Formats: sequence, C-alpha cells, structure tokens
Amino acid sequence: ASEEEKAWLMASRQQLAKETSNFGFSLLRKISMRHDGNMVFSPFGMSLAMTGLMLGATGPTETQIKRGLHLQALKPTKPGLLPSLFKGLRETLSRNLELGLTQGSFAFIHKDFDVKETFFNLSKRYFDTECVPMNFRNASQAKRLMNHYINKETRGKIPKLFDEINPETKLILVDYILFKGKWLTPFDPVFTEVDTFHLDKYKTIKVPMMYGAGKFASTFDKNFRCHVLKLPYQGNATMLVVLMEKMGDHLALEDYLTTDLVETWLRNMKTRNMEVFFPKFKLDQKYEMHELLRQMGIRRIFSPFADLSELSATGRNLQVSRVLQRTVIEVDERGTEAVAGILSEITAYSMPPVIKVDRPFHFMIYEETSGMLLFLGRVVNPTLL
Amino acid sequence: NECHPERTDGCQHFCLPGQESYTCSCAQGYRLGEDHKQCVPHDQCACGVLTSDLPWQVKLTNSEGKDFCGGVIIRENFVLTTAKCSLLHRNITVKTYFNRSQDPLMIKITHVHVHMRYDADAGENDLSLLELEWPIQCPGAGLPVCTPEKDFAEHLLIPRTRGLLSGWARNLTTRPVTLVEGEECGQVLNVTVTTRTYCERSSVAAMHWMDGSVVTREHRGSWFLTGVLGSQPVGGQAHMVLVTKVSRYSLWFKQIMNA
Ligand SMILES: *[C@@H]1O[C@H](CO)[C@@H](O)[C@H](O)[C@H]1NC(C)=O
Ligand SMILES: [Cl-]
Repeated sequence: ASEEEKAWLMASRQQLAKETSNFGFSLLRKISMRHDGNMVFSPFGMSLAMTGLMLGATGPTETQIKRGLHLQALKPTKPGLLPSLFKGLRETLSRNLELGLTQGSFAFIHKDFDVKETFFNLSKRYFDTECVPMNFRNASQAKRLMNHYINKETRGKIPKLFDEINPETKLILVDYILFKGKWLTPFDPVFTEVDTFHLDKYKTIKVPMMYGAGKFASTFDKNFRCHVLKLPYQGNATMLVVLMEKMGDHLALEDYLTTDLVETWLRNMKTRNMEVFFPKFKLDQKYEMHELLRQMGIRRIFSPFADLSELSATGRNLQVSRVLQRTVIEVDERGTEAVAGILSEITAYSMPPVIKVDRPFHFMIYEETSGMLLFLGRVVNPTLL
Repeated sequence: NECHPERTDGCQHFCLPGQESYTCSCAQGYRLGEDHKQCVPHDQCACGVLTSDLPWQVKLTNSEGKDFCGGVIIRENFVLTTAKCSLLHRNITVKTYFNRSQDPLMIKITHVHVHMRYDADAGENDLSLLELEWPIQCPGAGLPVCTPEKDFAEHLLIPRTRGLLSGWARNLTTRPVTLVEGEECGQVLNVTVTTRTYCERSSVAAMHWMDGSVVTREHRGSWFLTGVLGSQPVGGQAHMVLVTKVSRYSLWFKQIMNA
C-alpha cells in the first residue's frame, strides 16, 4: 500500500471496532426478540462474513450491507481497502497462539453458478471465506458434504452444523467461531464449589462456582444499577461481565447498550484487591441470521432482486438463501501461573470487596488493541448450553 | 430464604431471595408493614385499588373532539398507551369519566415519549408514555394501576391467575381472559410471538376493543397491569388477543418517569 493508504488503514481500525460493537448491540436486540435464554454470537465474525458478500454485490444490494454493519462512514480511496482492514485484524487474532480462538467461514454456492475466480480468491485471501460449489438438489448429500467441511475445520467440535437443506437453495453463508481462553489470574479449582444460582427470583439451581482472589478492575453504574467487572485473558483479550443489581431486569439493559456506554464504564474502572465468585459455563448457540439482518436493513441480498452478478454471471437467480452463525464459548478455572495477590484483613466492621455472579449476566469479550468485540453473550443458566 | 410462589404466607407484593432470608418490597405508593411481608397503602396515589368506572382508564381525545385511542394511568402524572396511538395526532388530550357524565376531566399532554426502540415496520416496542400537564388528584379524580416487577408478573400473575381485558368499544367494556402459550398462539394468529408480547384467549374478537386497551390481574387486593392492546393480526377478528408484555418495560418506565 501507499503512504496515505497505510495511514488510512490504521486510522480506520478504531472506527471499525466502534461501529462493529454498535452493530453487535443492535443484533443482540434483534436476537432477544426471539430468545430469552442463554445467548452468544460474534459481532466481528458476522461483520467479517457479511463484508465478504460485498465483493460480489453492486448497487443497493451492496450499500445496504455496508449500512447494516454500521460501516458507511468509512470512505476508502480504493474500494479494496475495506477488505484489507478485515484481513489485517483477523490475521492478528490468528497469530495469537496464546489466544485459544478458532474461526472461519464458508460460502456454499449452487453448482449452476459459475463463481468468478476474482471473488473466489479475494474472499479467501481477505476474509478467509471458502467458496465451495454444492449440489443442493441432492439435499441429503449436500448436508453430509457441507457438514464434513465444517467438521474438518472445527476438528470435530461442530460435527453436524446442518440439519436440513432446501433443494431450492442458491447460496448458504456459514460463520463458525470457537473459543476457550486462559485467564491472566486463574481461579483455584480447590475453591470451586457447588453454590446456588438464581435463575430468577422464584427459581434456584445448584452450579459449580469458581473463586478468584486478587487485583481486579471494576465499576458500578449508579444510573442503570449494574456492576461491570473486567476478567482479562492471555493473548490481549478481556471479558467484561455485567451484573445487574438484585431486583433488576438483565434483559432491560440491552435497550441501552451502546459503544459509548461501554466506554464510559471502561474509563470509570477502579482496580482493587477483591474476591470474585464466577460460574463455570459452556454456551453453544446457532442462529439463522438472515431474517435478523433483514430487520437491520440488509434486505435486497436476501431477495430475488439481489444483484450479485459480479459474484457470478450465470442466472436464475443469485441471492443468499441463509446466513448461519454458530458460536461456542467455554469458561473454566485455567489461567497462566500468576502469583496470588494479598486481600485486605477481615476486621470487625469490614472484609474485602466481593462480586458474586450468582444470577443472570451479560458478557463481552474484547480484543484490547483494537477494541473489537469478538463475543457478545448472556448467561441465564450456566448448567446448559 | 427462597421466594415461595406455591404459597400465600410470604410477601404480599414483590419478593427477593438470598442470604438465609428474603426481602419483601411493595408496589407504587405502598408502605412495607411491621411484619415485613404485608404491603399497606401509604400515599394518596396507592396503585391498583378498586371499590364498589375504573380509576386508571382514560380516553385519548384529539383537537376536533374525537376519541381515537385508550390509555391507562401508571403514575400520578403519566399515562401509558401505544406508540401508534400517540403519533396519530399532534395535540392529544387525555380524558376520564371516573367520579364525574357530560363533564369529563380533560388534561393536556405536555410531552410524548415514544419508546427508544420502537420500530413501526416490525411493530416492536409499540408503547409511549404521555406526561400530563397537571397531575391527577388521587384518589377522587383517579388512580394509577400498579406495574408489577418482571418475575412477579411472569410467574405469579399471568400463568396462574385469570385476567381482565378492559377498554373502550372500538365502534368501558371488560371481559375475562386467560394465557395461551406462544407456539399455539403464533399458529392461531399466523404470526411469530416475540419475547415482549404474549397472548390471551378471549371469548370475543380483538376488534371489540380500541387500541390502547389493557389487560389487568388482581393479587392480594391490588390490580396490576400485565398487557397493552395494540395492532392486532388477521384484522383483529380472532378470539385470541396479542398484547404487549408490560413486565419487560420496568426500566424504561423508571428512566422516563423519574425525569
Ligand atoms: C368523587 O370525588 C369527590 C370530589 O373530590 C370526592 O369527595 C369523593 O370521595 C369521590 N367519590 C367517589 C365515590 O369516588
Ligand atoms: Cl435461529
């Protein structure tokens, strides 16, 4: 790249992160209309995957995607600088051996359509989306083959992504992402015990509860009445845990979740020696994203009126049929061998501060340099997926 | 230490578990008693009190004098209605007949607060709060209906107790209603029921009521708002009613109505 172009790229990193987290919070509010329970997806993975579809789209088909992802304010000198933004960021996530992240995407395209190699190579090289021709007319075979590809790339952790295939299918976009991190200060499994968890004010369940002692950053929003706790990972990533005060509605906060709100929390953080009680959990969630994306203004591409003619010249009638994301997140005690910090003594009038996550909570996993929101989630019951 | 939904010997209104005990709390304008369980009316605007039309029911009236929607009082100086209703006319006047015939109380609406996540297309979050120029004189001029906390509504009121759908004739009329789960209701109404709406079975078509009508439920001598009636599917002729799930808007109520 040129001098001014390299300038544009790094300058646009913050802006891309901010917009993608607002895209994320908007998509969260859509998902919440259909689901009350456990919830996790990846704003980054979705934006990466959908931005890949712009390579083939022209006109409103393309423009709506760009607006829907909150990316319209980015004006690059060359169109290809936006994909290079995504290429740089995902490669840095990859290079982090310390970060236990697995991510990828597929574009399963009906065999009628002659996929141009420009799209084919650029989608792989920039977004690592693999275009794979498929015969959907033989639906049961397409199901087995597609599931094979995802099986391979996830090393068996997602063995059968697909349950059903419409033989009328034109294009299916799949984004998968799996993560289990290592904490910067680990929990001691000797102190992990079965504690009560309030599914709600009238319903309790027993769950494994991890115990952590040392220096942690946190803050308390006096307006919304919620605690925000930073749990840093190895590999330059952090989980923010958002815990509403006891008589409050965790679901209610989602309407106010903005990039700006999170930033206000982050700069009001104070670090102190304290105790953290936090449940072990695993989430595995898949969503049909295309209808949710429609409600965020990404419409033409999921219609017969889509223009992906650049993606392939062959006709009748190239649109996207489905867009899937499946997200797997696991949390346990494991971390790097940090030395344990000293808590303050227990006196007659006080003991160390404590945040006890024994009721439903939200979490956000951020990459630290960029601020990119890799995971946005909600745990209402840690004993199920 | 746990809040027992199966029993009647615990809190009267709301409950909160933890420790090895449970802290009871009350609805709007009620004092927590000496026994830490009962809720006694304290303020003049003690919510949800009936006697022997309805203290909380109001009509929305336009500049020409035409009534177009219904609404329910939820605070001394605030009425809740649908967003569609609040956006139909620029100058809206709330009116009530409670404790008045040819002389209803008129009150001008100084501000309109459409929900921040209202979307006309999808029909999500179709509510608005209307601030009154002058507060209602409780209890003689009127009374607000209680707004329940989330879990209380969704585990104690709606699934267990029979409800009352009350409002103004579309062209006060009250009928009992009961809960129908989303899977069934979606197929009857040919829609997808969201987490912020739910369905009531009705012995009469939905078009019987005006937009802005409400479902209420009694509990230990107090009436709680659980639903608001807005845009009905399939013409509003079906014997099920799709209402907005009020229990999910408690934070919005506070954020707006506390200024
Ligand atoms: C009606 O309002 C009058 C005047 O404020 C009040 O004195 C009276 O108690 C009310 N009557 C009833 C039956 O609500
Ligand atoms: Cl889904």
